[PDB]
Amino acid sequence: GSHMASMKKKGSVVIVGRINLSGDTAYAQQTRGEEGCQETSQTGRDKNQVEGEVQIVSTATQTFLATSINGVLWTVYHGAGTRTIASPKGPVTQMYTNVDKDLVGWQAPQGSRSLTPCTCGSSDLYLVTRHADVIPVRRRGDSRGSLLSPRPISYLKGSSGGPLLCPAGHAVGIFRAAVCTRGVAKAVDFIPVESLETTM
Ligand SMILES: C=C[C@@H]1C[C@]1(NC(=O)[C@@H]1C[C@@H](Oc2nc3cc(OC)ccc3nc2C(C)C)CN1C(=O)[C@@H](NC(=O)OC1CCCC1)C(C)(C)C)C(=O)NS(=O)(=O)C1(C)CC1
Ligand SMILES: [Zn+2]
Repeated sequence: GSHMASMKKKGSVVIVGRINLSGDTAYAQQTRGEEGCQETSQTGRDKNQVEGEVQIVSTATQTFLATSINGVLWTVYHGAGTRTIASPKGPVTQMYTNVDKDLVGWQAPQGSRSLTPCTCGSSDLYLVTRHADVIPVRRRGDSRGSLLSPRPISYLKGSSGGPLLCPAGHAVGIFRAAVCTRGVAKAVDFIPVESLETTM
């Protein structure tokens, strides 16, 4: 538009829930409903208590995941773009942005817990989805892994930004894209944690 005074501003990414991995059962929790998300996105002011490693996040138009590793909440650029995240004291600007890796990060919210980067060198992985499904994945390259049991793309949609973990619960990567044949996801593409650390 040419009329700057009426140009709009994109809202913040908002934490709307979490994937609870603290006990013996993985489950999704919602911490904010759609209306209060809308308001928090416009203000950038989110006073809700944050817990855990894997957050469910939303914009006005998309919902996906974000994962804390090394004190940074990481997600995908195709979900967040360059947006700020809502925080108790107002919007917080990304500290990392890499469109070429489809990667962004913000300082991790107070109250969150961070995963430890994996140093196991192990290829038996586990993908955690936004529905708290734990999907075994065999690592097949630097940034690829195969689903032991393929699933339709629908099952994975909304889970970008979620973690791949090793058997010890370390972070191996951040889920970025599905490798799809006729709508069935046989494999996943992920940002390796080493790539996160180089970005840092
Ligand atoms: C189903 C869940 C998957 C995790 C998920 N991701 C996607 O859907 C990503 C976003 C787009 O890909 C990208 N867009 C980018 C956009 C950018 O600036 C805008 C910058 C960099 C980008 N880089 C990528 C890829 C190349 C890395 C397309 N796509 C794919 O997975 C596609 N498969 C694919 O391309 O396979 C390629 C070949 C084999 C490997 C790579 C697919 C499956 C055919 C839809 C998901 O859940 N998203 S999401 O939460 O629903 C959401 C939409 C709410 C956020
Ligand atoms: Zn490990």
